[PDB]
Amino acid sequence: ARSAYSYIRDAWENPGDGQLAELQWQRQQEWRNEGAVERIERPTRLDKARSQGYKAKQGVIVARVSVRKGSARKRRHKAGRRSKRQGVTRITRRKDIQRVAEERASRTFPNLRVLNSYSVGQDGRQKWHEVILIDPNHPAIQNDDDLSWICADDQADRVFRGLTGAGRRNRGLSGKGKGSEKTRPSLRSNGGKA
Amino acid sequence: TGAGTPSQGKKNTTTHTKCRRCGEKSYHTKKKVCSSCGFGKSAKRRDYEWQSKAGE
Amino acid sequence: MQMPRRFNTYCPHCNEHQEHEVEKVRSGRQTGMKWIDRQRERNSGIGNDGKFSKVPGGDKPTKKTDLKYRCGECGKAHLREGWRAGRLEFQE
Amino acid sequence: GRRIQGQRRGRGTSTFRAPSHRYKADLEHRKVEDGDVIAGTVVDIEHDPARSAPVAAVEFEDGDRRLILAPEGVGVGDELQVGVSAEIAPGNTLPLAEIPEGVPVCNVESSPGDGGKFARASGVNAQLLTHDRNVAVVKLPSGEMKRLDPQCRATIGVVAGGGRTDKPFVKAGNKHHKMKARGTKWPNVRGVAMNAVDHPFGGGGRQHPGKPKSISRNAPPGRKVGDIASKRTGRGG
RNA sequence: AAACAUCUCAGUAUCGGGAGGAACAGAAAACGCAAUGUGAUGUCGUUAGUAACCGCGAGUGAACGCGAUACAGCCCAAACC
RNA sequence: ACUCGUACGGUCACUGAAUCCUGCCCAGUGCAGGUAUCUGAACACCUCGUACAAGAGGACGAAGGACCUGUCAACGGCGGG
RNA sequence: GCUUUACUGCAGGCUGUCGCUGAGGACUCUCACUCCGGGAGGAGGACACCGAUAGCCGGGCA
Ligand SMILES: [Cl-]
Ligand SMILES: [Cl-]
Ligand SMILES: [Cl-]
Ligand SMILES: [Cl-]
Ligand SMILES: [K+]
Ligand SMILES: [Mg+2]
Ligand SMILES: [Mg+2]
Ligand SMILES: [Mg+2]
Ligand SMILES: [Mg+2]
Ligand SMILES: [Mg+2]
Ligand SMILES: [Mg+2]
Ligand SMILES: [Mg+2]
Ligand SMILES: [Mg+2]
Ligand SMILES: [Mg+2]
Ligand SMILES: [Mg+2]
Ligand SMILES: [Mg+2]
Ligand SMILES: [Mg+2]
Ligand SMILES: [Mg+2]
Ligand SMILES: [Mg+2]
Ligand SMILES: [Mg+2]
Ligand code: NA
Ligand code: NA
Ligand code: NA
Ligand code: NA
Ligand code: NA
Ligand code: NA
Ligand code: NA
Ligand code: NA
Ligand code: NA
Ligand code: NA
Ligand code: NA
Repeated sequence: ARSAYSYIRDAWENPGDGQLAELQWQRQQEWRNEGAVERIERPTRLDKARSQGYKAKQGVIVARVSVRKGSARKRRHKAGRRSKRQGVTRITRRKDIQRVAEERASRTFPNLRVLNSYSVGQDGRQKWHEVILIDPNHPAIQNDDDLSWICADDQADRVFRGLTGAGRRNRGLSGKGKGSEKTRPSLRSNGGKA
Repeated sequence: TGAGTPSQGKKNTTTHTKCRRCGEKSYHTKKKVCSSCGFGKSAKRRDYEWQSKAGE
Repeated sequence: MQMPRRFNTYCPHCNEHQEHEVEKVRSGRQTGMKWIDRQRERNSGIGNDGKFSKVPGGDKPTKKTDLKYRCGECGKAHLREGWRAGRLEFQE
Repeated sequence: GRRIQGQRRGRGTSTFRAPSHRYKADLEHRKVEDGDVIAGTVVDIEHDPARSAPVAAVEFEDGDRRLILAPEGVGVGDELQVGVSAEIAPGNTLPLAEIPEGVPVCNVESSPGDGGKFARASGVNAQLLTHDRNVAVVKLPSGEMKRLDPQCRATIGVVAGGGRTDKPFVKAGNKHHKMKARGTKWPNVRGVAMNAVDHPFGGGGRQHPGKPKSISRNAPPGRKVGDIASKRTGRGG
């Protein structure tokens, strides 16, 4: 039959209805007084967490990250700029809020590397995402077949190179077909046209 | 009072001194920041891509 | 000038001379689904948009005759060349 | 066009900032747990560089020594009280509700606890007109009828130093000295004397504003000069 | 673009952050010579200045496929313990 | 920032000591106030249409404007017959 | 470089609408959210703030 996890996963399909909504309205209050990068002891979304790589092991860390809601906090051009490049309000970044979160976090925990991330709500002026990090210098993980690879040197500061899962999704590398002409194998080797 | 010859006479204030880090006389002792190596402002040696031509 | 409502002229459809009714071409509505109507929403953005920022030009001192010549038997119409007429009023 | 002078102020550079380091203290009321027991003695009378008005030095029972806004008629040796059950004597600070109607009051709280806000400058005063369990209507020096929470504390009496405005400065020298002890740029060059580039009223072959002086509330900073959202001008009529 | 606002220069110059000896990508919710067909991803040659875009102006400009190089395939999550 | 500030203030402008005075014009322009009716976008609401969508139409209608008032120590004006 | 009732824009101000956002064309309330308070609590209250959109103005700026 259905696992206990499948309940949590279903509840989160509509975070505005039922018990979860009654929960969000509560926590969020306590969440708004909390700092930007806070280390929590256990995943809010246990299912998603596990389904992303989570494990109750030594060297596996989770954390919530709050970011201001909005569009390009872009300063207006000071020198001569033609009508088209005269934007400040409308234009938005080419990097999604979730990815910004992953970085603020990886930085906060220098030595740790980023496994994955996931949304955990949002109100009228901020969005929250939890982050799974791993300590690639801890024998538990160096010995764990299922996470071992994250220790590889060429995995260091991966979130910053866009190597996340949320990264490749942002880079337009989902479909192996139509549309990916300008994105595979990388944006820079395609002249940045996506 | 000209900005020229006559205003050269007051110039006896010290500014850029021997930077401890890079070894240049570019350590502004009033700012305690080097104009060359950036010591005092950045942990990373100040370096810009325009100190040379574009394709170089 | 004046111009009769119905007169016997040649129609390029049935291939002969019959009675032709003269009516003024009335403007048909735009769907807003054409290609130029999808490009307007596409090419337009921050600042200047090129051709989409061009407002209506102007008027000539006298317009040509925009008409339709509908025949009586078959019911089909035919467009003919226009002449510069300041005003065109039909007789009956 | 360069930024107008009003925009430079917003940065808060030295030229515009107030000489805080030179100032004495923020005159706020005393926070009492309750009881009204709090009472002190007027030790001295000083001059506050920040308001050009006088100020009274006071020493309470519990050891507290703090300078307070000195109303008119307070002298060295006198006694003041702070609280709900305080006596209705000039200077004694207490909530509006306890104060009898028709009595001149100063240093009124805009919200209870803030420590005063209204009626603070040279020789001014508010006026307590009405009472209620809910409201307390005060007449601020500008004549406005301010509706207040009767729980807001306020000092009885008029602010000292009354009549300062009465005598003219007489000379630029004296104004200069007043301004130096404030965060204001002085003197002032009329915008019509500046160049075209430096202010909307600038330039021209003579000194006159090309635009009409009155201006809309909605106007962006950089253009918001002259008669702002004037409901009218002149005196005639 | 013989002016110039879309467009072009150009995702170029410059800036911020970061990895390795190489990086990145990668074992199809793919292709759609439509098929009884191909079978991870780079890269080279070609397709092709073709299709597509564009005050349809100046100009911008791929893919599938073929021919080659090198080839390689895997692991969790959950069900059940 | 102003602000350790609170209308006897601080902001924004014009005129530029004292003395005698500072006329008439609100039409236009500007600012401010009101406005039956008129104009006035988008969402939602209706009909139409499409098995969905594009799209046609209806109703309601904010600020703004029309319209009226105020105002020149507000821009400015103070003639011809 | 400067100007404006030159062309096209942009900040910015005003305004409707969407979300934040809850309880019973006008209204009550408190739980979000706001502010004051050292605290207990006080004031405001689904408004304000902020994100999106739409119309008006818009040489302050390009
Ligand atoms: Cl990382
Ligand atoms: Cl006709
Ligand atoms: Cl003054
Ligand atoms: Cl094939
Ligand atoms: K250009
Ligand atoms: Mg535009
Ligand atoms: Mg203060
Ligand atoms: Mg005066
Ligand atoms: Mg000053
Ligand atoms: Mg002056
Ligand atoms: Mg001059
Ligand atoms: Mg100007
Ligand atoms: Mg003059
Ligand atoms: Mg003048
Ligand atoms: Mg590559
Ligand atoms: Mg051309
Ligand atoms: Mg291009
Ligand atoms: Mg293809
Ligand atoms: Mg506060
Ligand atoms: Mg200009
Ligand atoms: Na890291
Ligand atoms: Na693209
Ligand atoms: Na497009
Ligand atoms: Na002028
Ligand atoms: Na040219
Ligand atoms: Na030119
Ligand atoms: Na073939
Ligand atoms: Na074009
Ligand atoms: Na007038
Ligand atoms: Na008027
Ligand atoms: Na110039």
